[PDB]
Amino acid sequence: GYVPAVVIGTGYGAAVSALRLGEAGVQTLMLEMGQLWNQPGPDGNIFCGMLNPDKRSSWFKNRTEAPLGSFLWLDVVNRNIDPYAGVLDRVNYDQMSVYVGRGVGGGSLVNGGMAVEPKRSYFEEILPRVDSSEMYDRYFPRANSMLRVNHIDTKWFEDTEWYKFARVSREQAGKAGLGTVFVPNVYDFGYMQREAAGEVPKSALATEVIYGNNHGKQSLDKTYLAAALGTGKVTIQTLHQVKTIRQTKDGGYALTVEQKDTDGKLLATKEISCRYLFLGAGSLGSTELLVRARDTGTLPNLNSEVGAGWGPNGNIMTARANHMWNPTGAHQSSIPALGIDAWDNSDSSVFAEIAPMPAGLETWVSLYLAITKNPQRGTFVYDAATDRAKLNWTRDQNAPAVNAAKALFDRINKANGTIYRYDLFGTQLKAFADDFCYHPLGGCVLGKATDDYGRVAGYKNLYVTDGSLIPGSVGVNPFVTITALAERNVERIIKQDV
Ligand SMILES: Cc1cc2c(cc1C)N(S(=O)(=O)O)[C@@H]1C(=O)NC(=O)N=C1N2C[C@H](O)[C@H](O)[C@H](O)COP(=O)(O)OP(=O)(O)OC[C@H]1O[C@@H](n2cnc3c(N)ncnc32)[C@H](O)[C@@H]1O
Repeated sequence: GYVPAVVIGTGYGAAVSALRLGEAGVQTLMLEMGQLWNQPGPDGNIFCGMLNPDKRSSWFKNRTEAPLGSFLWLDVVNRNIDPYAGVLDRVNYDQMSVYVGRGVGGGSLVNGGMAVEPKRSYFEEILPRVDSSEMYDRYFPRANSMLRVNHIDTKWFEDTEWYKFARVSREQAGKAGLGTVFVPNVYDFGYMQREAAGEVPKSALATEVIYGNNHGKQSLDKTYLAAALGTGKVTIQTLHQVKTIRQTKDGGYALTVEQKDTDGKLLATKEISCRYLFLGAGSLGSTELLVRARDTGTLPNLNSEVGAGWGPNGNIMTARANHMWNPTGAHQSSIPALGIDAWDNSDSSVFAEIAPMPAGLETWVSLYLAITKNPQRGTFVYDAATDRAKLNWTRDQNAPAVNAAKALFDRINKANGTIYRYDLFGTQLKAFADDFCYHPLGGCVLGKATDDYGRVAGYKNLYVTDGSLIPGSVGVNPFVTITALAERNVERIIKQDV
């Protein structure tokens, strides 16, 4: 039936939009293809950890996988599983694999919690049509507050065994003349201190993050979505996937929506219509809906920029072998706390986080997630045969990202007399993982496929709210930018359109 506003998805763009719609008195239905994660599983916990993966770890896969970088230690805990509506989806394209969350809260369920504002000078470079003053003076602070961003206690950080891995990379980087920065987070650092003291159930300190955190992490279900539900004007239907979007004759929108069970069985297909339609299905999901609608003729006035301008936020993973006198520890918090900021807006830029590893014994490995400035972009192209948007990205398109990461870490190796690991990402000698993405950005770029507030070009009352708006790169972990941009956009849309 009819609802005034529909929001597709329940990640960052969706959650901001639904809160503000509800507060404005607009009855809003959110449609989420994954589960509401609130039922204890066979171990009494909602989520599996990285040492005990099961069907809850994976969106419709028949075997668990090791976290990237840890196959050598964690393949031993992999098991065959039933295909199930689990929390983490590795989406495989021809030469790129994109990780995304599936559930009420989207990627906030599975992410590292790192809550970082981009450098203003870079924001100005990537989005020159947007007023940076309101973003930095109003919308970024609003987002940080609503998200419950907090900061690690520096004395605790210095002293705790759980961050030895971070201190080791800080020392090594320092010998190359590179400093580090603390990374704010939505994981409660006070709670984390009490975990280490044995006072509360462990999560970050029990090898949990990418399949969810049973404690500590303030995912969107606790923050924006709880507040949205609190307005009395927002409902969320789960295991409901939107498949098609059309314009009705009077200028509203109608959706076909499949309801499934957790085994993936089709229970029903529903029609849902609305006056205002907000896409928050992610870089992958929003872009797929729109390229499908254009190229199957249901939204024929979508422009040629729909699908274009995708990038992986320059994501590259690499690792260094430490000297035997610099062990990283058997006990590593699953939430990063430190990064190396070598980002100057040039093509050599790197913002690297010092990533923990879950093995739980000493390996001497330092792991890094590098964020780089690589101008290469991919395009999502609709395949009518399989009814899927295919990403056309090739691995050689990540060569500039690898080059920038390698230049930075070569400096660190030279200053320390260390070498890379070459064996963490498969049997072939490979020091730089260059075909994964945690931070997909673009496909429906702000000001290209949409106006400067995410209004889809060619259509009225049709909006995109999420990572698909961002032009391929933000130079830092992206969710704070997605949240702040969504605050700006929905506020303007409500004022002028609703
Ligand atoms: C997978 C992953 C991601 C991250 C990280 C680790 C890992 C392991 N870590 S780090 O450590 O790597 O850095 C990050 C971190 O600490 N900090 C950060 O800023 N971002 C991190 N990301 C990235 C962010 O999580 C990401 O940028 C945001 O979540 C993107 O937000 P948004 O663009 O709003 O989308 P979403 O993916 O959260 O949510 C989309 C939702 O829509 C659902 N959905 C999709 N299509 C739908 C459809 N057709 N019908 C109905 N529902 C439909 C999805 O199921 C989902 O819930």
